[PDB]
Amino acid sequence: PKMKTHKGAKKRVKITASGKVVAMKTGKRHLNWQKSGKEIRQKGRKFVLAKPEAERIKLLLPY
Amino acid sequence: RVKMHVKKGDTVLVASGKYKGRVGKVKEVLPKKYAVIVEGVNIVKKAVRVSPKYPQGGFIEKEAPLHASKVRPICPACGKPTRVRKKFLENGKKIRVCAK
Amino acid sequence: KKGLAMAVADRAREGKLLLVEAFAGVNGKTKEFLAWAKEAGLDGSESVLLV
RNA sequence: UAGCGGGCGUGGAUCCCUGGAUGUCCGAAUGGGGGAACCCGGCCGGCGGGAACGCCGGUCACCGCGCUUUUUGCGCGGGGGGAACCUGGGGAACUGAAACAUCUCAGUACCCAGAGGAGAGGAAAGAGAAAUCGACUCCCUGAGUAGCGGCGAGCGAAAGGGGACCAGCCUAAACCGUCCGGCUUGUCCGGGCGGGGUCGUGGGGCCCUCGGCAACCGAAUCCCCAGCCUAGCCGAAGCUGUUGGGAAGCAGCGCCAGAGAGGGUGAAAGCCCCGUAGGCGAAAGGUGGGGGGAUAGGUGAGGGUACCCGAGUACCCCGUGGUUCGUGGAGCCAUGGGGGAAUCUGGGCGGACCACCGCCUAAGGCUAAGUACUCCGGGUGACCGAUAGCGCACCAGUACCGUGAGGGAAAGGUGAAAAGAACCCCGGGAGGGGAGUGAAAUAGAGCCUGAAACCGUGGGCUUACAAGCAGUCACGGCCCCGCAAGGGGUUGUGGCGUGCCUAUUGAAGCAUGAGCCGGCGACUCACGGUCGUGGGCGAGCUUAAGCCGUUGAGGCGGAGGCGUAGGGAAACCGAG
Ligand SMILES: [Mg+2]
Ligand SMILES: [Mg+2]
Ligand SMILES: [Mg+2]
Ligand SMILES: [Mg+2]
Ligand SMILES: [Mg+2]
Ligand SMILES: [Mg+2]
Ligand SMILES: [Mg+2]
Ligand SMILES: [Mg+2]
Ligand SMILES: [Mg+2]
Ligand SMILES: [Mg+2]
Ligand SMILES: [Mg+2]
Ligand SMILES: [Mg+2]
Ligand SMILES: [Mg+2]
Ligand SMILES: [Mg+2]
Ligand SMILES: [Mg+2]
Ligand SMILES: [Mg+2]
Ligand SMILES: [Mg+2]
Ligand SMILES: [Mg+2]
Ligand SMILES: [Mg+2]
Ligand SMILES: [Mg+2]
Ligand SMILES: [Mg+2]
Ligand SMILES: [Mg+2]
Ligand SMILES: [Mg+2]
Ligand SMILES: [Mg+2]
Ligand SMILES: [Mg+2]
Ligand SMILES: [Mg+2]
Ligand SMILES: [Mg+2]
Ligand SMILES: [Mg+2]
Ligand SMILES: [Mg+2]
Ligand SMILES: [Mg+2]
Ligand SMILES: [Mg+2]
Ligand SMILES: [Mg+2]
Ligand SMILES: [Mg+2]
Ligand SMILES: [Mg+2]
Ligand SMILES: [Mg+2]
Ligand SMILES: [Mg+2]
Ligand SMILES: [Mg+2]
Ligand SMILES: [Mg+2]
Ligand SMILES: [Mg+2]
Ligand SMILES: [Mg+2]
Ligand SMILES: [Mg+2]
Ligand SMILES: [Mg+2]
Ligand SMILES: [Mg+2]
Ligand SMILES: [Mg+2]
Ligand SMILES: [Mg+2]
Ligand SMILES: [Mg+2]
Ligand SMILES: [Mg+2]
Ligand SMILES: [Mg+2]
Ligand SMILES: [Mg+2]
Ligand SMILES: [Mg+2]
Ligand SMILES: [Mg+2]
Ligand SMILES: [Mg+2]
Ligand SMILES: [Mg+2]
Ligand SMILES: [Mg+2]
Ligand SMILES: [Mg+2]
Ligand SMILES: [Mg+2]
Ligand SMILES: [Mg+2]
Ligand SMILES: [Mg+2]
Ligand SMILES: [Mg+2]
Ligand SMILES: [Mg+2]
Ligand SMILES: [Mg+2]
Ligand SMILES: [Mg+2]
Ligand SMILES: [Mg+2]
Ligand SMILES: [Mg+2]
Ligand SMILES: [Mg+2]
Ligand SMILES: [Mg+2]
Ligand SMILES: [Mg+2]
Ligand SMILES: [Mg+2]
Ligand SMILES: [Mg+2]
Ligand SMILES: [Mg+2]
Ligand SMILES: [Mg+2]
Ligand SMILES: [Mg+2]
Ligand SMILES: [Mg+2]
Ligand SMILES: [Mg+2]
Ligand SMILES: [Mg+2]
Ligand SMILES: [Mg+2]
Ligand SMILES: [Mg+2]
Ligand SMILES: [Mg+2]
Ligand SMILES: [Mg+2]
Ligand SMILES: [Mg+2]
Ligand SMILES: [Mg+2]
Ligand SMILES: [Mg+2]
Ligand SMILES: [Mg+2]
Ligand SMILES: [Mg+2]
Ligand SMILES: [Mg+2]
Ligand SMILES: [Mg+2]
Ligand SMILES: [Mg+2]
Ligand SMILES: [Mg+2]
Ligand SMILES: [Mg+2]
Ligand SMILES: [Mg+2]
Ligand SMILES: [Mg+2]
Ligand SMILES: [Mg+2]
Ligand SMILES: [Mg+2]
Ligand SMILES: [Mg+2]
Ligand SMILES: [Mg+2]
Ligand SMILES: [Mg+2]
Ligand SMILES: [Mg+2]
Ligand SMILES: [Mg+2]
Ligand SMILES: [Mg+2]
Ligand SMILES: [Mg+2]
Ligand SMILES: [Mg+2]
Ligand SMILES: [Mg+2]
Ligand SMILES: [Mg+2]
Ligand SMILES: [Mg+2]
Ligand SMILES: [Mg+2]
Ligand SMILES: [Mg+2]
Ligand SMILES: [Mg+2]
Ligand SMILES: [Mg+2]
Ligand SMILES: [Mg+2]
Ligand SMILES: [Mg+2]
Ligand SMILES: [Mg+2]
Ligand SMILES: [Mg+2]
Ligand SMILES: [Mg+2]
Ligand SMILES: [Mg+2]
Ligand SMILES: [Mg+2]
Ligand SMILES: [Mg+2]
Ligand SMILES: [Mg+2]
Ligand SMILES: [Mg+2]
Ligand SMILES: [Mg+2]
Ligand SMILES: [Mg+2]
Ligand SMILES: [Mg+2]
Ligand SMILES: [Mg+2]
Ligand SMILES: [Mg+2]
Ligand SMILES: [Mg+2]
Ligand SMILES: [Mg+2]
Ligand SMILES: [Mg+2]
Ligand SMILES: [Mg+2]
Ligand SMILES: [Mg+2]
Ligand SMILES: [Mg+2]
Ligand SMILES: [Mg+2]
Ligand SMILES: [Mg+2]
Ligand SMILES: [Mg+2]
Ligand SMILES: [Mg+2]
Ligand SMILES: [Mg+2]
Ligand SMILES: [Mg+2]
Ligand SMILES: [Mg+2]
Ligand SMILES: [Mg+2]
Ligand SMILES: [Mg+2]
Ligand SMILES: [Mg+2]
Ligand SMILES: [Mg+2]
Ligand SMILES: [Mg+2]
Ligand SMILES: [Mg+2]
Ligand SMILES: [Mg+2]
Ligand SMILES: [Mg+2]
Ligand SMILES: [Mg+2]
Ligand SMILES: [Mg+2]
Ligand SMILES: [Mg+2]
Ligand SMILES: [Mg+2]
Ligand SMILES: [Mg+2]
Ligand SMILES: [Mg+2]
Ligand SMILES: [Mg+2]
Ligand SMILES: [Mg+2]
Ligand SMILES: [Mg+2]
Ligand SMILES: [Mg+2]
Ligand SMILES: [Mg+2]
Ligand SMILES: [Mg+2]
Ligand SMILES: [Mg+2]
Ligand SMILES: [Mg+2]
Ligand SMILES: [Mg+2]
Ligand SMILES: [Mg+2]
Ligand SMILES: [Mg+2]
Ligand SMILES: [Mg+2]
Ligand SMILES: [Mg+2]
Ligand SMILES: [Mg+2]
Ligand SMILES: [Mg+2]
Ligand SMILES: [Mg+2]
Ligand SMILES: [Mg+2]
Ligand SMILES: [Mg+2]
Ligand SMILES: [Mg+2]
Ligand SMILES: [Mg+2]
Ligand SMILES: [Mg+2]
Ligand SMILES: [Mg+2]
Ligand SMILES: [Mg+2]
Ligand SMILES: [Mg+2]
Ligand SMILES: [Mg+2]
Ligand SMILES: [Mg+2]
Ligand SMILES: [Mg+2]
Ligand SMILES: [Mg+2]
Ligand SMILES: [Mg+2]
Ligand SMILES: [Mg+2]
Ligand SMILES: [Mg+2]
Ligand SMILES: [Mg+2]
Ligand SMILES: [Mg+2]
Ligand SMILES: [Mg+2]
Ligand SMILES: [Mg+2]
Ligand SMILES: [Mg+2]
Ligand SMILES: [Mg+2]
Ligand SMILES: [Mg+2]
Ligand SMILES: [Mg+2]
Ligand SMILES: [Mg+2]
Ligand SMILES: [Mg+2]
Ligand SMILES: [Mg+2]
Ligand SMILES: [Mg+2]
Ligand SMILES: [Mg+2]
Ligand SMILES: [Mg+2]
Ligand SMILES: [Mg+2]
Ligand SMILES: [Mg+2]
Ligand SMILES: [Mg+2]
Ligand SMILES: [Mg+2]
Ligand SMILES: [Mg+2]
Ligand SMILES: [Mg+2]
Ligand SMILES: [Mg+2]
Ligand SMILES: [Mg+2]
Ligand SMILES: [Mg+2]
Ligand SMILES: [Mg+2]
Ligand SMILES: [Mg+2]
Ligand SMILES: [Mg+2]
Ligand SMILES: [Mg+2]
Ligand SMILES: [Mg+2]
Ligand SMILES: [Mg+2]
Ligand SMILES: [Mg+2]
Ligand SMILES: [Mg+2]
Ligand SMILES: [Mg+2]
Ligand SMILES: [Mg+2]
Ligand SMILES: [Mg+2]
Ligand SMILES: [Mg+2]
Ligand SMILES: [Mg+2]
Ligand SMILES: [Mg+2]
Repeated sequence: PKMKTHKGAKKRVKITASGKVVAMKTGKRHLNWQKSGKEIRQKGRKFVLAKPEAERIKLLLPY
Repeated sequence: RVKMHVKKGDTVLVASGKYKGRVGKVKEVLPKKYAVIVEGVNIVKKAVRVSPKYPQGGFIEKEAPLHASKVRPICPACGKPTRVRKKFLENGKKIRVCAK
Repeated sequence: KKGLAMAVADRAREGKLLLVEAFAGVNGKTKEFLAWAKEAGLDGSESVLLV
C-alpha cells in the first residue's frame, strides 16, 4: 500500500531529465596507489547504465 | 397483540374459492392461526372417533377454518370494507356506506 | 457537466423537452396534476422526468 | 400443545407498555466450612407442650475512607460481570534479512491492572524561524518528504496548510483570622479549618492614593419546558363476466392516489387483508441544554518594598527508554544510581558546546465536544440461499470425543386446507390391496421437484474353436420406426488400433494419481506503480478530508498533487 522509495538507490543514482539514469564510475576510492593518472580522471566522470537502468527507475517513482 | 382483524362472531360473506359467494354467520375465529369458521368449507373426516373415549366419533363434515382474508363483512347491501368511525363517547366501526 | 448538458440536449433535439411555468395544478393532489398534464400533452403515454 | 378434565371474558379478560410485589439454592457470595448449588453455627425475636429438638424472621465477611472521647461503634465506598473499543504494567517467536548475530516481525500475539459509554489527551518550562502560531483530540495534506538503517532487509516523522469540534479552570507559597498540641512568650514551632492567591503584557502578597459599586460576565452545578424514547391510533379507491381445483389471470366498464413500498390471500391485487403516503397519541418510567430561570463563581490603574511563586526537584554525571534518530556531532522528553541549587538580576528550550537574538514558566490537579467499538435495536444490499450463509435456519456450543484445558457435527419443504386415509380384505405385526380425501397420493407422512453412481423385472439384437485399452472402418444378418429411396438398435466376419493425468531425454509402461457417482474446490481485492487502450480538458489538468443536498441526486470544496527548466554534492547559476 503506497510504495516506499528505495533509499539506497536515491543515495547514489540520479535519474536524468530524458529518462536515462546516471551514477559514478566504480573503483576510485582506494583501488589506486599509482594507477595511471588517465585512470582516475576517467573514473571521475559519471555514466549511463541500460537494462538495470530501467530496473533502477522502478525503485523510485515518487522520485 | 396487533392480530386484530376483519370481523368476529357475526354475519359475513366468503369471497374465498370453493365457497365463493356463500354467506353465513362466523361461528368461530382463531387469531393465532389467523382463520375463521362459518358454515362452508365443510370437510369429510372419515376418521373414527375423535377423543379416546366414547363410541362412534362421527365422520363429521365439520367446518374447516378459512384464511381470515377469505371472508368479508357485510351490511344492508353487499360485502363492504370497514371504516372505523368514532362517536362523541367512544368508537364503533362504520362500513363504507352505512354503519356497523 | 457535459453529460448533464448532452442529456438535456439530446432530449431537446428529440423535441421531447418542455419548459413550463403555468402549474395551475399546484397544491399536492394527483388528480389535479392529471388535469394539468392532460391539458399539456402529457397523456401518461411517455415516461416523464418532472424537474 | 392437540388429548383427558375443568374454567375465564363487553362489571370489559388474554395480550402490549410503565411502575410495584414475591423472588428457594449456588455464584463477587459476604456468619463459618465446602468437592459451586451442600453442611454447621453466634446473637435478637417468633412458632410447636417446647428445656433438650426443629422450623421461621432479622442480623454477623473482608478492605479503604471519614468520623467515634479511645475503647465498642455509626456513616459513605469498594469487591464481580461486560462482544469489541480504551489506558497502563509486563512482553515473545515463527518470519523477513533468500544463512545469521545488529535489525526485522513488533511494542505486534499474549499475560496482568484499571476506566467508561467511551478511554486517552488537554490550557505551553509548547512548537521552530515567520520577531510567526497559541490546550487537546480526529480526518485530509504535507509525505513515502525530512531522516533513520549490518545506510542491508527495511523503518519512517514534525512544522505548516485544508477540515471536525471548540473551554476553559482549581490549587501550593507569601499574608490575615481560628482551634488543638509545644516552649525558651515571638507577625513564634508544628497540625487541622476558613479567608487570601493562581501567572509570562511575568503574577501574587503586604503597604499609599481613586469608585468605597450599582453594573457587566456566568456555568461543566442545579431547576422548568420543548423535543425524543419505552404500548398505540386514523388512514383513500371495484364491480361484472370468464377459464380454472383455486383469480390476483383473461374480457368490459370504473375509481383512488401526499398512498403504484412490501407482505398475504388456493395463480400474477394501487382499490380483498395487514400495510404504504400523510397525520394523531402517554397516566407512568427513561432521556433532555435544544429553549428558559437560578445559584457557584468571576473583574480596575499607578507608586513603594524585594515577602512568595511547587526539592532530593532543577542542574551535572553513570545506566537506559521514547522520538525519524540503531552512539551518531545527539539535543529534546522520561528516569534506576551518585553529586546536588536558586525564587525572576530565578529557571527550562530553539539538535554537542559558547556568545548574541528570541520562545516558555518545570518539579500540584480537573475539564465537555469532535474520535474508537458493536453484546443490544432499526434500516439497506448488482450479500448467501441448507456442502452456501454465523459452528448453530432445526431443542447447538448441543449430541458425541477428551482426565482436563479443549474439540465439535449432522439435521430445513405433505397440502390451498389434515381433508393425515373410516370401513372391508391378506398379515402376529410391519407392509400392502380395495375404498375414500385432494387439483394432483408418481403430494401418503422425513411426504415438493427427485439428477448420477448403484440394484432389479420385462422385452429386442447377441454370445460356449475363441487371445481382448474393448473401440473404429466396411460389409452382412435379425429387430424396429416412415407401405415406400431412408434412418434407429444389435453384432457376425474382415481391416486398423500401446487407457487418462502427472512427471520426464524418453511412458502402454512393471514410474505418479484416481473404486464409481454427485456436490465443494484454486490467479482475488486494496493501495502504489508501469505500459497499452476508451474518453474529458489542455500550458494546463485534478481535487482530498469536509460542507450543503438528497434518501440509490448531486453540487460546493483548490488545501494539495502532477506538468510549464535544467545542471550541480552543494553554495549557485540558468536554456544552460
Ligand atoms: Mg495512498
Ligand atoms: Mg531502501
Ligand atoms: Mg567510494
Ligand atoms: Mg575517504
Ligand atoms: Mg596502499
Ligand atoms: Mg592495466
Ligand atoms: Mg579528478
Ligand atoms: Mg378488533
Ligand atoms: Mg369457483
Ligand atoms: Mg397538501
Ligand atoms: Mg386526494
Ligand atoms: Mg389526487
Ligand atoms: Mg392450549
Ligand atoms: Mg383443536
Ligand atoms: Mg362465559
Ligand atoms: Mg354492572
Ligand atoms: Mg376494560
Ligand atoms: Mg418492575
Ligand atoms: Mg413488572
Ligand atoms: Mg419486579
Ligand atoms: Mg414467597
Ligand atoms: Mg466461602
Ligand atoms: Mg452481609
Ligand atoms: Mg459440599
Ligand atoms: Mg431461638
Ligand atoms: Mg401437646
Ligand atoms: Mg419455645
Ligand atoms: Mg431459618
Ligand atoms: Mg440464622
Ligand atoms: Mg474487622
Ligand atoms: Mg488492603
Ligand atoms: Mg475504621
Ligand atoms: Mg482518623
Ligand atoms: Mg469529618
Ligand atoms: Mg472513640
Ligand atoms: Mg486511646
Ligand atoms: Mg473502630
Ligand atoms: Mg454503605
Ligand atoms: Mg458478552
Ligand atoms: Mg499495552
Ligand atoms: Mg530471529
Ligand atoms: Mg516484510
Ligand atoms: Mg530468514
Ligand atoms: Mg530465506
Ligand atoms: Mg537456517
Ligand atoms: Mg532478535
Ligand atoms: Mg519496536
Ligand atoms: Mg503500546
Ligand atoms: Mg522497548
Ligand atoms: Mg524487545
Ligand atoms: Mg489491582
Ligand atoms: Mg475493566
Ligand atoms: Mg468500569
Ligand atoms: Mg463517564
Ligand atoms: Mg472523553
Ligand atoms: Mg459519543
Ligand atoms: Mg477525560
Ligand atoms: Mg491520544
Ligand atoms: Mg487526564
Ligand atoms: Mg533565519
Ligand atoms: Mg509577521
Ligand atoms: Mg498555525
Ligand atoms: Mg499561552
Ligand atoms: Mg493531535
Ligand atoms: Mg478516526
Ligand atoms: Mg474528518
Ligand atoms: Mg550512506
Ligand atoms: Mg543482507
Ligand atoms: Mg519499528
Ligand atoms: Mg496541521
Ligand atoms: Mg489543522
Ligand atoms: Mg469527522
Ligand atoms: Mg462530522
Ligand atoms: Mg498532647
Ligand atoms: Mg511534650
Ligand atoms: Mg506550622
Ligand atoms: Mg507556620
Ligand atoms: Mg501557626
Ligand atoms: Mg494555622
Ligand atoms: Mg479560595
Ligand atoms: Mg488581582
Ligand atoms: Mg505589586
Ligand atoms: Mg459549557
Ligand atoms: Mg411505548
Ligand atoms: Mg413501539
Ligand atoms: Mg386520523
Ligand atoms: Mg387500519
Ligand atoms: Mg355488484
Ligand atoms: Mg375473476
Ligand atoms: Mg390466463
Ligand atoms: Mg381488467
Ligand atoms: Mg361509465
Ligand atoms: Mg403476493
Ligand atoms: Mg401482473
Ligand atoms: Mg409477477
Ligand atoms: Mg403477465
Ligand atoms: Mg399485493
Ligand atoms: Mg393537509
Ligand atoms: Mg406525522
Ligand atoms: Mg405512519
Ligand atoms: Mg407527535
Ligand atoms: Mg395513544
Ligand atoms: Mg413523560
Ligand atoms: Mg400529563
Ligand atoms: Mg408519577
Ligand atoms: Mg420521574
Ligand atoms: Mg427506562
Ligand atoms: Mg432514552
Ligand atoms: Mg446519562
Ligand atoms: Mg423555554
Ligand atoms: Mg448570583
Ligand atoms: Mg498592584
Ligand atoms: Mg521586606
Ligand atoms: Mg526544600
Ligand atoms: Mg523549596
Ligand atoms: Mg521528588
Ligand atoms: Mg561508568
Ligand atoms: Mg541520561
Ligand atoms: Mg536512544
Ligand atoms: Mg550502529
Ligand atoms: Mg531503536
Ligand atoms: Mg549516523
Ligand atoms: Mg562527542
Ligand atoms: Mg542544548
Ligand atoms: Mg535518576
Ligand atoms: Mg540559581
Ligand atoms: Mg527571565
Ligand atoms: Mg541569568
Ligand atoms: Mg530540561
Ligand atoms: Mg538539560
Ligand atoms: Mg523549543
Ligand atoms: Mg558531548
Ligand atoms: Mg518554547
Ligand atoms: Mg504539591
Ligand atoms: Mg474529551
Ligand atoms: Mg470526547
Ligand atoms: Mg467515522
Ligand atoms: Mg447489532
Ligand atoms: Mg442489526
Ligand atoms: Mg436488519
Ligand atoms: Mg436474494
Ligand atoms: Mg443441509
Ligand atoms: Mg459465531
Ligand atoms: Mg458447520
Ligand atoms: Mg438459531
Ligand atoms: Mg443464531
Ligand atoms: Mg433438551
Ligand atoms: Mg438449538
Ligand atoms: Mg463440520
Ligand atoms: Mg397448514
Ligand atoms: Mg374433502
Ligand atoms: Mg397426523
Ligand atoms: Mg390402505
Ligand atoms: Mg375384500
Ligand atoms: Mg382382516
Ligand atoms: Mg417378526
Ligand atoms: Mg393394514
Ligand atoms: Mg386408491
Ligand atoms: Mg412424479
Ligand atoms: Mg408412470
Ligand atoms: Mg406425521
Ligand atoms: Mg415424517
Ligand atoms: Mg419413509
Ligand atoms: Mg428414480
Ligand atoms: Mg424415491
Ligand atoms: Mg436412478
Ligand atoms: Mg440396470
Ligand atoms: Mg436389464
Ligand atoms: Mg435383461
Ligand atoms: Mg421392439
Ligand atoms: Mg483345434
Ligand atoms: Mg489402443
Ligand atoms: Mg451398410
Ligand atoms: Mg447392414
Ligand atoms: Mg426374414
Ligand atoms: Mg417381423
Ligand atoms: Mg443400422
Ligand atoms: Mg466390431
Ligand atoms: Mg473388428
Ligand atoms: Mg490389439
Ligand atoms: Mg528420470
Ligand atoms: Mg520395468
Ligand atoms: Mg498393467
Ligand atoms: Mg514406484
Ligand atoms: Mg514422485
Ligand atoms: Mg500407471
Ligand atoms: Mg497425477
Ligand atoms: Mg475417486
Ligand atoms: Mg492407487
Ligand atoms: Mg476405499
Ligand atoms: Mg468427485
Ligand atoms: Mg462447501
Ligand atoms: Mg474459482
Ligand atoms: Mg494473477
Ligand atoms: Mg484502482
Ligand atoms: Mg493499478
Ligand atoms: Mg488515450
Ligand atoms: Mg481524445
Ligand atoms: Mg488524452
Ligand atoms: Mg489555454
Ligand atoms: Mg487526499
Ligand atoms: Mg458545520
Ligand atoms: Mg443530510
Ligand atoms: Mg449526508
Ligand atoms: Mg440519496
Ligand atoms: Mg420524497
Ligand atoms: Mg427513489
Ligand atoms: Mg456525494
Ligand atoms: Mg447543488
Ligand atoms: Mg492553491
Ligand atoms: Mg492546485
Ligand atoms: Mg490554483
Ligand atoms: Mg480556502
Ligand atoms: Mg503525491
Ligand atoms: Mg512536461
Ligand atoms: Mg538538486
Ligand atoms: Mg554559472
Ligand atoms: Mg539561447
